Amino acid sequence: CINKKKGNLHRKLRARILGINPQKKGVVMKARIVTPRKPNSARRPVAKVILVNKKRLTAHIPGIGHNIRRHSSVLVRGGGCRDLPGVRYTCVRGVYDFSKVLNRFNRRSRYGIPKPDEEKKKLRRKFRV
Amino acid sequence: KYQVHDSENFCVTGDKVVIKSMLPISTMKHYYVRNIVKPFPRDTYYKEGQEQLKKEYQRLYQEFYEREQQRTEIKNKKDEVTLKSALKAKALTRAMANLRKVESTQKKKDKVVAA
Amino acid sequence: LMTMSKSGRQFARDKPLEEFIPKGLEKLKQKEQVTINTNYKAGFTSEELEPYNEMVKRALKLNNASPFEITQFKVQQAIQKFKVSPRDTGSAAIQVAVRTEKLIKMIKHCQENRQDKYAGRALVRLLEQRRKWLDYLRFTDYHRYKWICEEFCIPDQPPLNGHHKANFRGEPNRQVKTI
RNA sequence: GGCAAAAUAACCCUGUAACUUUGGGAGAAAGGGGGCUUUUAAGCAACUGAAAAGAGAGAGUAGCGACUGUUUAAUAAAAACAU
RNA sequence: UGUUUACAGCUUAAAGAUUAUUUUGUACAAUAUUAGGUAAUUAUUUCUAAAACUGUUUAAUAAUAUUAUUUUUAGUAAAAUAAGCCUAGAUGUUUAGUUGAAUUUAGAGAUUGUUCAACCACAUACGGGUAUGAAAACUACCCUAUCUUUUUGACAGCAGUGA
RNA sequence: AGAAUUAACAAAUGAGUAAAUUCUAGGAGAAGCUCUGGCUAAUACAUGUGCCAGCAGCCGCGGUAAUACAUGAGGAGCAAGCGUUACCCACAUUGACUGGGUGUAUUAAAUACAUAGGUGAUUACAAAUACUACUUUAAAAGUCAAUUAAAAACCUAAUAUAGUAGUUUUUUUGUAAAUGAUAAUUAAAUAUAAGGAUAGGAGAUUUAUAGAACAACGAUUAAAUGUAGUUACACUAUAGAGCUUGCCAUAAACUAAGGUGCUUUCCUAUAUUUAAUUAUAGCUGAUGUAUGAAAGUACGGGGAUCGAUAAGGAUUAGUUUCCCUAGUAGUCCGUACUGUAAAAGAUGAAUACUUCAUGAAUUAAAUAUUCAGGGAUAGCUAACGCAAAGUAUUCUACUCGGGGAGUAUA
RNA sequence: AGUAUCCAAUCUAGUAUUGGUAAUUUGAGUGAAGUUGACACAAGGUACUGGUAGGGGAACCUGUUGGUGGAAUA
Ligand SMILES: [Mg+2]
Ligand SMILES: [Mg+2]
Ligand SMILES: [Mg+2]
Ligand SMILES: [Mg+2]
Ligand SMILES: [Mg+2]
Ligand SMILES: [Mg+2]
Ligand SMILES: [Mg+2]
Ligand SMILES: [Mg+2]
Ligand SMILES: [Mg+2]
Ligand SMILES: [Mg+2]
Ligand SMILES: [Mg+2]
Ligand SMILES: [Mg+2]
Ligand SMILES: [Mg+2]
Ligand SMILES: [Mg+2]
Ligand SMILES: [Mg+2]
Ligand SMILES: [Mg+2]
Ligand SMILES: [Mg+2]
Ligand SMILES: [Mg+2]
Ligand SMILES: [Mg+2]
Ligand SMILES: [Mg+2]
Ligand SMILES: [Mg+2]
Ligand SMILES: [Mg+2]
Ligand SMILES: [Mg+2]
Ligand SMILES: [Mg+2]
Ligand SMILES: [Mg+2]
Ligand SMILES: [Mg+2]
Ligand SMILES: [Mg+2]
Ligand SMILES: [Mg+2]
Ligand SMILES: [Mg+2]
Ligand SMILES: [Mg+2]
Ligand SMILES: [Mg+2]
Ligand SMILES: [Mg+2]
Ligand SMILES: [Mg+2]
Ligand SMILES: [Mg+2]
Ligand SMILES: [Mg+2]
Ligand SMILES: [Mg+2]
Ligand SMILES: [Mg+2]
Ligand SMILES: [Mg+2]
Ligand SMILES: [Mg+2]
Ligand SMILES: [Mg+2]
Ligand SMILES: [Mg+2]
Ligand SMILES: [Mg+2]
Ligand SMILES: [Mg+2]
Ligand SMILES: [Mg+2]
Ligand SMILES: [Mg+2]
Ligand SMILES: [Mg+2]
Ligand SMILES: [Mg+2]
Ligand SMILES: [Mg+2]
Ligand SMILES: [Mg+2]
Ligand SMILES: [Mg+2]
Ligand SMILES: [Mg+2]
Ligand SMILES: [Mg+2]
Ligand SMILES: [Mg+2]
Ligand SMILES: [Mg+2]
Ligand SMILES: [Mg+2]
Ligand SMILES: [Mg+2]
Repeated sequence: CINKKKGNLHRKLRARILGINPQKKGVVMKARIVTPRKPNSARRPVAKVILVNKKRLTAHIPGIGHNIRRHSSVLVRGGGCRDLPGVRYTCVRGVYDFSKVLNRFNRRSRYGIPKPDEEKKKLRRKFRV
Repeated sequence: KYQVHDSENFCVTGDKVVIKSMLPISTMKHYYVRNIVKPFPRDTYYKEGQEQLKKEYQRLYQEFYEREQQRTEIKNKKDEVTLKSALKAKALTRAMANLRKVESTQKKKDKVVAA
Repeated sequence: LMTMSKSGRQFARDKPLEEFIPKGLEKLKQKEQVTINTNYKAGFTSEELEPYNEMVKRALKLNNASPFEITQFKVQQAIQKFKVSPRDTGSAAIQVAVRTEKLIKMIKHCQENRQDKYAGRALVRLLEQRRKWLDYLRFTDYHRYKWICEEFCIPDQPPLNGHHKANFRGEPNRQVKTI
């Protein structure tokens, strides 16, 4: 292995473009749709990226509705979608130019939803417990 | 492998020997011999059984030093040595030929003076 | 095989060792013809043959013999010289002498029949095996090593290992590993 | 159209690429030197030094023809002719 | 030409502690899609230079008549002789600060070499060089070079700012 | 939660601070996050959606009947954290000292000699070492099983190295007025489809000459193309050429492999047995040396047979091709290169020991055993299968999923 | 003081070696319900295939040696 220069060189990395880092930021050029393989059938959204390191890329959009367009700053997760080819990475929500998924109040951590003002009843003890 | 200082030039190959550390008197010599533990036999009994060119030699030296020094200077010791060792055999078989003429010239007089 | 190679490794440019002194082969060939012209077969002597007729002698004479028989005389001719005890046949001094008489034949066989590839591999073994007994005999009876190499026109080149691993190798010294 | 002119210019030494039919290319290119002294000087040299004269400019890359050669005396010496 | 057992401070020599420098062995990553490398190079001897000089006797040394001899460092901007040295992954290329040790682990081991500590290295530059001192260049000093603001300066010192 | 006091790091001087003490109120006044198909603890509950929208760590859900999507309820677990990503370790015998595998599971490279190196026979004797107990060095910090059941701490053990005592229950190194496995040599005997060379024989095929005045022969599932019509084919006789080496022939034949077979002689080589001799010189083995089917390449020669390419004939077919006629290169020898394969026993080399049957062979009152696969079994193995692929010991090498790929590049 | 030697930075040129970039060209993997034909696994309808040589709409065909990772014939 050549992209990898630490640890077990014999191990093929699980995110090659993203590399050693845990995340990396980029900018969209264009959005797309990609079909899955034959056992399934759907239209899963995809979002190109150029990274700061000048590397082309594709990425996944988990949220139902999305704010994505051209010239949007995005942050990558590295995980991926399974059925799709070339989509072994995935974007992160609640960051520079995405939006919290909407009309949603479950699994509020993956999608970036903050906690609503109803469920919370008390403040943190640094001010007015 | 190491290189060792023997003062008397006393040891040969099979002689098994203790060696000890000394400060370096030269490069690659920081050991000397202390003692032979087991000897190995010698080649002394067999070793005991075992001139005009000096005017040939001393010329051939002076030939090349006059030529070489003008043509190519000291610059490299490799040139200083690879020449000489390779030039003498080129010189000696020519300098032997200078003396072989002597046996020829002296007799061609006697052959002409006698008859 | 063994080459001039002072390091642990064995290169292409390194040259093989010398089997004979300069003009060692021809001197030995001359010795044979002297034997071939004035000798009889191995087992027989001239004293036993003097009553018998010439027709019996010329048959036993070694001119008419085969090279496989020409050696048998030369071998026993050597055994009487280079033995340690009576009826000695296998000691080191003799074993080297046997290969020297073969090399005289293999070369003649290989210079002539060049395509006998199996023979070309056989030289490399004789030399190597000669090169071993030639060393083991230095180590044990050095004053017999020289009394052989003169007769058979052999050079006195010691081994580069220095007889290190056969002789008195022991207690090999202590050091420590770290990091 | 750098045509013409200018410049290079012989000898000795160091050194010398791609390509190659392994002969060559190649004099490749590039650079240096030539006196007097007394001592071999970690000495001198007061425009110009084989003192005047004389003798190659070099490299990179396409097209045609293999090469030496031959030819239209008196406008064409070449990719033509021959081999 | 007051006293140096009145106090402080300084000089000189010796004994010893400690420190600086110099020396060796082994350990010490991949790679042959790198195998020949080295040329004052390898060994001895000599010469030169610095180390306080001369003598007396003794010891010891080789011959033996008893005279002569007795040491260490550096230099190829000293020379000669003989030809060797490394190649038992020399050289060359790439990567990298080494270690105690940290994470993990039943144990061996594997991956990393952050915090602190030891040693080495750097202090704008793989740069050149000097004085003092027991020991230096780290905010020393001189020169060149790069960049920058004042002919200063280089925050890999703390805090802090930008990117 | 709130408030207050003191000790100690300075019995002169504190920046700042008790994992210390007392007092009052009041009586948990600090909770989120993930999940709900299986691995995985938790619902066959409800609605809509309909291979769409979407989940997804891995398997995989969704096609009108969705405990897997979205809505809602209920329910489970971890907890000042919960969850996701990236890298590392363990679980893994997933990199093999402890501790693997290599006949068939993309793993022994074609093969042998051999260097460095590793490794290794008997007895007797010395010496040293291991093992046991004590002791030396290996900075502190950090780790560490600290112990009289004790937190804010100072395990002295392990490992390595030098050294002492005990020499008894291990091993190493080496020497002997030494013994003497193995490997080798000599003499004798025996065997070899092992290799090269010299000489000579044999076989069919083919050409030519001669003879004889026949008209068709040869190919094919069949047919045509094609050969001849004055004998060509065919038969007989004589000679010559290139190639090849019948029955013997078989598992129990040989050799490192490739591979090899008519007879005679010389040289070379291997193996079996006894006696004598030398007395571990042996076994293994990167670098390296040497060999290496066939096709193919250059030069030269030779040139009968078979026979790529291309041509023709046909057929069936619509093409190309499998069949047929004729036949170039080549096929054979010499000099040299080339250096690959399913290079095979798909099984690295060597030693010791080991089953029953069937069977091959010496031939033994000098000397007693060797061999085979065409059977099965112990034992081993995933199974098929092997008398080694079994039990035991010594050395070397390869192996970190697949595609990309035995390819690119240099 | 200073002459003369030794030496560094910067600059010039070409060569050697290694990387970056490009008109243009080419290869591979992957996805999908495509067209043409039928190579392969059975004797795959002419047994497959390795090494090699030549030929060639494609998958492929033929010679020469080898192997079974092929059946079948008593
Ligand atoms: Mg001009
Ligand atoms: Mg002019
Ligand atoms: Mg020239
Ligand atoms: Mg030339
Ligand atoms: Mg010139
Ligand atoms: Mg030119
Ligand atoms: Mg010039
Ligand atoms: Mg002039
Ligand atoms: Mg000229
Ligand atoms: Mg001219
Ligand atoms: Mg052109
Ligand atoms: Mg043209
Ligand atoms: Mg011309
Ligand atoms: Mg011309
Ligand atoms: Mg004319
Ligand atoms: Mg004219
Ligand atoms: Mg003209
Ligand atoms: Mg013409
Ligand atoms: Mg451990
Ligand atoms: Mg560090
Ligand atoms: Mg830090
Ligand atoms: Mg610090
Ligand atoms: Mg800085
Ligand atoms: Mg300091
Ligand atoms: Mg700072
Ligand atoms: Mg106090
Ligand atoms: Mg209370
Ligand atoms: Mg369950
Ligand atoms: Mg429903
Ligand atoms: Mg492991
Ligand atoms: Mg094999
Ligand atoms: Mg092998
Ligand atoms: Mg050995
Ligand atoms: Mg410690
Ligand atoms: Mg006829
Ligand atoms: Mg063979
Ligand atoms: Mg051939
Ligand atoms: Mg020919
Ligand atoms: Mg087989
Ligand atoms: Mg075979
Ligand atoms: Mg194999
Ligand atoms: Mg087993
Ligand atoms: Mg197995
Ligand atoms: Mg069986
Ligand atoms: Mg058997
Ligand atoms: Mg096996
Ligand atoms: Mg792969
Ligand atoms: Mg493959
Ligand atoms: Mg190939
Ligand atoms: Mg290749
Ligand atoms: Mg290129
Ligand atoms: Mg391009
Ligand atoms: Mg088919
Ligand atoms: Mg077929
Ligand atoms: Mg085709
Ligand atoms: Mg099959």
